[PDB]
Amino acid sequence: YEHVTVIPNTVGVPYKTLVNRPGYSPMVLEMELLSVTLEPTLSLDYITCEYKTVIPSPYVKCCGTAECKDKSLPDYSCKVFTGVYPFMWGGAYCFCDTENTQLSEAHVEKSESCKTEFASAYRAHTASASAKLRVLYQGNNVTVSAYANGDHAVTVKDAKFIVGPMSSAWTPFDNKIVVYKGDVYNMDYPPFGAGRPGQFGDIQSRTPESEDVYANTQLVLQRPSAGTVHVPYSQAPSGFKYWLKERGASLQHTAPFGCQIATNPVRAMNCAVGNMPISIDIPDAAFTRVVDAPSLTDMSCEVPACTHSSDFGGVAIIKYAASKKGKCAVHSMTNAVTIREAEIEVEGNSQLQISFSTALASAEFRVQVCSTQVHCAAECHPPKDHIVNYPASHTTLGVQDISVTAMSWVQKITGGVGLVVAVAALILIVVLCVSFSRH
Amino acid sequence: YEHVTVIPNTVGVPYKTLVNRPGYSPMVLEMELLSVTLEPTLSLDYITC
Ligand SMILES: *[C@H]1O[C@H](CO[C@@H]2O[C@@H](C)[C@@H](O)[C@@H](O)[C@@H]2O)[C@@H](O[C@@H]2O[C@H](CO)[C@@H](O[C@@H]3O[C@H](CO)[C@@H](O)[C@H](O)[C@@H]3O)[C@H](O)[C@H]2NC(C)=O)[C@H](O)[C@H]1NC(C)=O
Repeated sequence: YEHVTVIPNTVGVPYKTLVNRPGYSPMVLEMELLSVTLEPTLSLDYITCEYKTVIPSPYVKCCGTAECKDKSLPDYSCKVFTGVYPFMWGGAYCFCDTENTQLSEAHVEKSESCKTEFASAYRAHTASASAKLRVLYQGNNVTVSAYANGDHAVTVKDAKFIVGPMSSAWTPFDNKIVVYKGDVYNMDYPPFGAGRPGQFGDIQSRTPESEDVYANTQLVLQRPSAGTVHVPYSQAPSGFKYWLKERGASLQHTAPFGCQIATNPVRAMNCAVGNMPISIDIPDAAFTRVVDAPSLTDMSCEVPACTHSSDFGGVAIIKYAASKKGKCAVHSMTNAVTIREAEIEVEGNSQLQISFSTALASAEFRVQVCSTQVHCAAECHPPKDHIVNYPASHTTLGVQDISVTAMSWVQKITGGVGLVVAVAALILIVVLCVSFSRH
Repeated sequence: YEHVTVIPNTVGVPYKTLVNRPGYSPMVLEMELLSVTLEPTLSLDYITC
């Protein structure tokens, strides 16, 4: 028997689905998502890291003039400064006083740290969805790990589980992401080869080990101070270091829908988005015939207490007369009320206790136990606590669900006015009919 | 659960208050004043003898 149901993509919240195969006793499966992972396919555009500026010992050409040469190094700059009169600890370096030039050159290289400290600029593509589901089957809860793509069926305990596709293609990751370590950021990083000084991407390489380096640091060489051999320059500070200080919050802290973000691989986990279709192939051996199953009669329901606490704050006691010893599935006939127990044991004439959770001030629901339905009703109180550390076990209330006492007041007032109108309408109709008749 | 009730200041007479907390069986507490003391703050003016 192939059973197809849809559950919310909320993780850590169990949902009950009723399996109804005609001729067989109803069965209830409890399914809970333990983990949902969206893993984007990534393509690396480039690596951003701190740059180092390399400045070879300056060449001082004494009693003559130096010349520049053009090199292909990533951000090479070279200039000749005339009129230099450098001194060393032991005195003047050059014999000539004015016929002396200094050849200063510099270039930018990726630092030695770029193999460890770097940020990777990735392009994100359609994610592969995966999920871990806990299913309570035949009284035994089995963990199923499968891809949420409507394919890649996984069979456990001779039952085939197909999960997905996801009802939503939403992902916390944009087309362009940057990964530093455990922190993933959504930013429109610049094109490769088009980085800007002082900003993220000022120095770029395709891979950490690549020798192909782009750099735009505005490395302008300046004239040395008199009497010295130092090589001054004006260069924008690494945009990587600036970025590290100005990163802001990562997606782990900013993502919508409570998504958890992790790296290695990049993952979005437990996003409360949309829902997940599930199809279960249940073997015939898993079903008990209606004639073989216990049958209940003379059922009645009472509710000693109810609080709409969102934590199974209601308890119902149901009296029954069982035809024989055995087990019965239990299912709520309304979304308004969620019952914690999926199955109970029934023995002769006795009573069963089940817990339930509802948002309703007045709990009006029907409970089906192995094909026999009993109507339950209760007045539910509000909780005293304002805040809890767990998601509601029940669904939303809606406008259609109002307390019985309030409903009575609404009908009394509505009927009161409606009756006055009906009377006034009748009076006018009678007068019009009489006025019409007379001529 | 905070329960607020009021009893007479009469001493030696037990009073019963019902603590009705929905979801739990009703609890009844019996309270009796054994002693009530009003101790005035005094400032000595003088001694007569
Ligand atoms: C199969 O397992 C599920 C889930 O239980 C979780 O996973 C297990 C492998 C263990 O690691 C558990 O520790 C873990 O919670 C069972 O459902 C859950 O069972 C636990 C108890 O094992 C319930 O928690 C208890 O709740 C009572 C309430 O009064 C507390 O007093 C206890 O201290 C404890 O917290 C938990 O509520 C329940 N889940 C739900 C939604 O009710 C499941 O019963 C089990 N099935 C079988 C056949 O083993």
